[PDB]
Amino acid sequence: PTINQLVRKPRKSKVEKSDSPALNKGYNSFKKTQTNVNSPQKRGVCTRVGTMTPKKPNSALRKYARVRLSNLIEVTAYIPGIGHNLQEHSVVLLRGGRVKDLPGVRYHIVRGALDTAGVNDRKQSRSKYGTKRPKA
Amino acid sequence: VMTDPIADFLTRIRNANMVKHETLEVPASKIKRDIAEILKREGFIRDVEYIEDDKQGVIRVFLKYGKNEERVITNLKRISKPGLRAYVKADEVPKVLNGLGIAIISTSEGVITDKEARAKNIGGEVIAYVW
RNA sequence: AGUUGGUGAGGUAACGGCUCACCAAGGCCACGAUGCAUAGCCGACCUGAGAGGGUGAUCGGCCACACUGGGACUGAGACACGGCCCAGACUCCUACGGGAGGCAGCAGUAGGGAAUCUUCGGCAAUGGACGAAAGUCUGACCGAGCAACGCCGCGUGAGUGAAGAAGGUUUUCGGAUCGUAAAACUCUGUUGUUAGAGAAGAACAAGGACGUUAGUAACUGAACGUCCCCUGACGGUAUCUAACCAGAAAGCCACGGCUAACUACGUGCCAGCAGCCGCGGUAAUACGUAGGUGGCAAGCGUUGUCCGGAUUUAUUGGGCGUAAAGCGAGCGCAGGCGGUUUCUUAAGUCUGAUGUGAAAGCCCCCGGCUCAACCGGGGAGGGUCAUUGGAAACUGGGAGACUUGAGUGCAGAAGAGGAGAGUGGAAUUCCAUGUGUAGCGGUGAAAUGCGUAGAUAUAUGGAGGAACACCAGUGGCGAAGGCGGCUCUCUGGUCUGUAACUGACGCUGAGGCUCGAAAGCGUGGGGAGCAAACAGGAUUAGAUACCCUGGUAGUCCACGCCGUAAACGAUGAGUGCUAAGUGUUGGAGGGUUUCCGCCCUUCAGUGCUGCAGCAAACGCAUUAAGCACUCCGCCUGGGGAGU
RNA sequence: GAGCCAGCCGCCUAAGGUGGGAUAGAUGAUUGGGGUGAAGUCGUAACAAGGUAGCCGUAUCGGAAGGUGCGGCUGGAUCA
Repeated sequence: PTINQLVRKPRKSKVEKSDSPALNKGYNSFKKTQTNVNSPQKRGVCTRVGTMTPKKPNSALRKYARVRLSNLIEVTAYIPGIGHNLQEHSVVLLRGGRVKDLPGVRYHIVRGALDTAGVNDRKQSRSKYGTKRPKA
Repeated sequence: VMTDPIADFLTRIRNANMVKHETLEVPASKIKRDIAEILKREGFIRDVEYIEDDKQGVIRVFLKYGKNEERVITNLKRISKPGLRAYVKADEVPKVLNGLGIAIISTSEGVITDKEARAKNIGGEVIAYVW
């Protein structure tokens, strides 16, 4: 546009979004207040754990667990690794990361880091999945 | 309404050069003559001659060509167009194509090229490039 | 509504609506008042080619608060961080009448949270408070302690060592690789352990003697000079020397493409993986283990956040024919931008001197710790700053002069440009009458229907409303929507000629105002054809549709209303420049001339072909979508939704 | 005696009570539309002239997709 127009026009931008809102709590104590808390994780209680089915063209039975974050917002997360110990009423941590072959979940918990037990067999990439090195 | 005549002069030269004919007529005035002069010393314009009747006009300009039929002046461009005038201080003097070109500035002591500015530590308003 | 100004008084370190009495109605707002919402500000740090963007934790400067809200006293200095008085919530003690209290000081505790330490030593130095001085106080501070949290330096050994020991893994069973890797021998001690040696941080007040110089009647002293004398939390810490040992000291991610690094065995659209492409249903370099390989290494990965790559907000640095995007079109206040020339001024512009831009940072030079972080000295950088001196081209301000832009005069030309008032013929239909006999009309085929209360046909006349056959043409006019029978009254705009006249009076134009196809609404008329809705007849599996026979609002007129189209050339407006050829509407000139029938020059519209140039191609090209300036409008993945 | 003080009175105002309004957020029988879902029942508007050329505005109709009427466009094949 003519320079005189931008003089009399702001010429704004298109501020971006976030990929994990529940990690920036909409505060709740004592008086239910606003957000500055962009943590790298939070925690919650497993309100129920089950399996669900993905979308085409994949095929599996993904294992998930619905949780309730401390900041009073509901979230349905995912659990990695082969097998687990999660059941109803269990505290666990939440690590931010999306999973695409399944819709509705954009967080998944971290293995071994809390009440949840680490995977019990892996021998190659035990950093993730929280498995302590085998010392025979 | 003709609201910027120096731009018109440059555009006329660029047109008449791109099609490759040889002469050119423009209504004359103060500064157009001066930039014509400047463009003549540098080995860009073959020759000019001033003719006037009762009004503006008319600077006739005979273009210049290479012996092997190739154009010497290769482009043209105005800088401090109206609506947004452009000035430059002595430690900012532009320098087109690492010397192979020139630019033309309106110092408080006249209209000169750019090297002539840096050899004097002056600023002013820049008219146009050429190379 | 003390708001704004004034007169007067009172008051304050101090001017003043700071406060009072009187008087007058002012003040600020589109250059964003008022309101709502978020944040303490700066030196700086992070990123970036750079313009910029994002953060204001350690260190320095300022402002503001002390359980929440009020008030003042003492004082030079407070409306006072461990001060006082009142009200309020909370904790504690009573003999019930009444009292006490505030870690957002240094440590520690509970709570919250993904997450952040010792209830340590000491005034030896530096700094403060009081004191004549010794001195006392100093959780300021100096040190010690914890945490791979960050950055920097150094080890977990080195030389010789093969036809490849054992073993793994694999194999066409021949071997290949782990691999000089191991072994074996020759060495070293940064490290570790031990035993000795072992500082810099300390300069001093005080006290002794000894002078000099001012002042006295004089010396006690003062203000400095010379010497003895006096003190370490760290701590036997840093550090040196001698001895001994290859001995106590390597994990982490990854290997399909982006991307560096491949093969077995296992499972078989299950388990599972992934940042994105995507892998997994019987021979998987993508899933799991194994063995190899590659990248880093006392670290390595995952998450979260900011900048980059993003030219994806385009000032540097983007676009609007069909991809998202020119408002439907005009009139125009405010604003943005402006023809040519003389003199002038010096706001904008360039340039010179001075002040100033704290210290620590980034950078440059130099220097000190065995080097490096780190520390030290010295220099630049940053203003759009303030004062003061110059130059006069550009833009702006003042006094001028011009005529090409604009406009007016004079002379001519064309037109379905608009409003009002009347008027013409052809056609369809209803009506009146004469003739006239059984059908008409409709379809792909049929039916519904009108007819023997005489139909269709045919002839004469009457009535009524509506649209204007031929001329009609890629013709005309209008800003766009649009305007075609004829005549009259009122009325706008455009074009060519001349060159009388004013002297830049121009262009564009957010908010505002005007116009605005068809459908639609209101009030009153009018109603021939045609026709949504509706009815009947047909086709069809079904047909509330296409086909047929009827038919209501509407279509027309007057005055109001609404304000929308694929309102299109999907192409904003002004202005100037860049090859040609070909028709056509309206002109003005020049030759031939009966030119009023040719030929030549030129102005204005209006079509087709085509060169440079442009375009992602399709194509556009003096009627640019080429080259350029000014002013406006609009756009930034597809859905959600013009909700 | 002057002067001063305790006590009493007066203006100013924090917390408190009452009243009519302003404004932001949870929450509620029932309800309106949207997106997604593996295989549902119904029909076949658009893409070729998609078997009645499509599209846009507008009024009416109808289980729905859509039909119909007026005005407009070519980004309509075919065609003299």
